[PDB]
Amino acid sequence: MEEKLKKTKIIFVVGGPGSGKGTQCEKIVQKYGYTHLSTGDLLRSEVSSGSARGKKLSEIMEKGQLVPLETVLDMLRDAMVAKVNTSKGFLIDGYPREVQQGEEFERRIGQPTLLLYVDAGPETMTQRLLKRGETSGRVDDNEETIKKRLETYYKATEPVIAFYEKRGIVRKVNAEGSVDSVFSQVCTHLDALK
Repeated sequence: MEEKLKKTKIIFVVGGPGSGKGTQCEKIVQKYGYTHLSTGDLLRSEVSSGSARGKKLSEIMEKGQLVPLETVLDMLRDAMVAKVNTSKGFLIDGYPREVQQGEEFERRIGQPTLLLYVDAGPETMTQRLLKRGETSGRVDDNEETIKKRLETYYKATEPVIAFYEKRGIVRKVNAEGSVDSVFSQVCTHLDALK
């Protein structure tokens, strides 16, 4: 598992809803053949049971809502051991935004070798993201909450990223919307991902 990781690279890409990490983080494993780890399927294995867990998390992974490290980093490790044997690098998509969720990760998955932080504007993203409520149902369906919320995770994120800055592995990307523009930064990180 980690034994291979000590020499192998790993990527946990973080970001927000409507940012565009789900696009970039995929085409990477699809076009580059890089190993793919999604919290969607990683956690999926759990929800499959159909228990109260599959009731709550199953959707949390759909809308990309708050995922609990308990089920996230746990199945991620299970999903990690999958190819470390021949996997030179992993691509995780939809990673938490707080160290509380980061602490155990390094305990199950391994160590921070690379992280892609897909960033999105406050108002810009707020347009394609928050307005989603009309077709789904955002937090409060109003940019105000968007604001009061923007700082909730931003704070919780400062330490996470920071701790990853320690290893100089974090790699932020400007994805305030279209995946095309952001494709310019994320790519530069996939070339140096080593």
